Amino acid sequence: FRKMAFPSGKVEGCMVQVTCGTTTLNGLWLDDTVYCPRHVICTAEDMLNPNYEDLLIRKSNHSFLVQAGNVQLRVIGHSMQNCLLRLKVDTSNPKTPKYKFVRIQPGQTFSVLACYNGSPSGVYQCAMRPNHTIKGSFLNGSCGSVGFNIDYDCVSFCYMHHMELPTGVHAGTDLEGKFYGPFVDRQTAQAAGTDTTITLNVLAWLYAAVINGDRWFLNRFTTTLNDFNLVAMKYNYEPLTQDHVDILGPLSAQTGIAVLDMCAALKELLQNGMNGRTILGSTILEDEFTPFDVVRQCSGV
Amino acid sequence: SGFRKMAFPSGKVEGCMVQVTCGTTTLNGLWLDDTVYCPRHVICTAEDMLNPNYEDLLIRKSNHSFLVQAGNVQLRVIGHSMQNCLLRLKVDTSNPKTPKYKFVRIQPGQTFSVLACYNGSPSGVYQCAMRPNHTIKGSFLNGSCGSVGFNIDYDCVSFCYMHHMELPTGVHAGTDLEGKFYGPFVDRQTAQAAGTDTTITLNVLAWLYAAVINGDRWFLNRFTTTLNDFNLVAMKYNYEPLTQDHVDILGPLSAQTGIAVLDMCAALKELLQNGMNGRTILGSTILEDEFTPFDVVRQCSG
Repeated sequence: FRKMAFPSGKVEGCMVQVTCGTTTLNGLWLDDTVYCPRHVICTAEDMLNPNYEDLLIRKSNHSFLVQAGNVQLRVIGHSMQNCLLRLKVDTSNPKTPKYKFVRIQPGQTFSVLACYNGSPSGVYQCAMRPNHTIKGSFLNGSCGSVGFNIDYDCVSFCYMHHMELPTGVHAGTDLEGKFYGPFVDRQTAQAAGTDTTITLNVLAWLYAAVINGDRWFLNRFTTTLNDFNLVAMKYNYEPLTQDHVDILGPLSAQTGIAVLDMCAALKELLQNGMNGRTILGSTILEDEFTPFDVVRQCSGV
Repeated sequence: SGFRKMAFPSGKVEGCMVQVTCGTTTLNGLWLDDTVYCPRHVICTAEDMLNPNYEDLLIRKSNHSFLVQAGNVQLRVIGHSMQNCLLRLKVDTSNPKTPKYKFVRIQPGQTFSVLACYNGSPSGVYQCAMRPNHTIKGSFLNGSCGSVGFNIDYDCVSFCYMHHMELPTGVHAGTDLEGKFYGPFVDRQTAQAAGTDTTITLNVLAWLYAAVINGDRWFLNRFTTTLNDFNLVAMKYNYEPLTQDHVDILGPLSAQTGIAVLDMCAALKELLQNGMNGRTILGSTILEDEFTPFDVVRQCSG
């Protein structure tokens, strides 16, 4: 059961390279606006304690060079929106797909189109961690790469990369320039807090297993929500809330397995392990597939 | 930082996918310039698939027998022909989204990206490796007949695989873009034994190098080994024999890291003999074999 990324073409046609002085990163070109991390105007030293409004004042439209493939896009306006720099260009992107900007919740997944200087390099699937960071792969020059989900013909952009954290983990913002987590675009001592396993997703994944005929772990018992959390939280799992139970409703109905009964199976797996067995071919409980990813991938259409 | 299984951006291939229908059978086709490529078994009903004679089946069709659609728009077929296990359909219009491309046949162990499609529409992309036994793992190849596998070098798409069959016993089988099957499989719905599979040693060693350039290093040790002695151990764990050619391939990664290939083989030998003791590497609890040395150099350098 592979984790798949969404087809990246629609986002590929929106990536450009933005350069301010000696700094270069990626930008997202939708209609006549290019969005990129505001720190593109910062040098490393400015990162110590930047006065963005002040730094942006000393910049003019000509301060930004925007390249779309072999084409230089003329910048005719700039401004800041939270942690994002917005650059108006004289040409509306002919490849602009139907889109939306959305702020994702911890635990939810999305695809990331890793780019290097405006040029798409690879695509992978990942999840927003409960601690608000993402475990990804961003080499030199990937800042500005974006995360997204596609629904039908609509691209829902939900993430833009800004920083690498001491852990080698990453931090960034939604497309309104608002950081996920307490993080900030400047050099501070900030670090990711302890993370937990995304219980909602592990349960989703166990439903996926059952849907695919791998069900040796099911049992004849059930559990109270509170009794489940009492055990699971001991194994560093996120507490399961009533809202999470409701979110698993469709999967519960499709399989005829009440959520608390699936919780009893999970409790047993955590307390007794798998005993050499595997689930969906895995020897480990997967936590980066959401209930929606399962429905999407098992109900295809 | 971080290390993820990464697929190539799929847009260049998305712009080439179409739907091909014959009678009541529909699957995906690849449209480049004025030609559409698809599995020849598009001409077969499920019953034909029990023991088809493609010659016989094909001579019974005409250009009008094929309905190809790009989205909801029909592309008129003006010619057809069979090339090994592929059906080639000439259409009256050219695909302006055709990228610079090449058709290549890869060797077992190599990786590529597959754009899973259904009825000619892009569904998802994933990275995989051609197993030593020529099958490919991925419950996701189900119903995606005609979906293709590829790698991208700069602006050039190197197509290397077309999905054809679901192998009763799991895994899927397919062909290169010349219509030649990978493996001892055939274009027919019969039980076909998939040879024994092995772990791709060359790739595991590349992945351990990845862990080292990424700061993992607990698995290293002070020993070394001869290639010969390494194989005597690895081959007991169902690992592919390692050759000097494979060791030479690891040279660059060895140069980076400053860890000799055979010393890394010595680390692996220990890993196979004493398991990982609950510890992890690059976040995984098992030795990963679907990243080639090239993949590693690509994701770890630039």
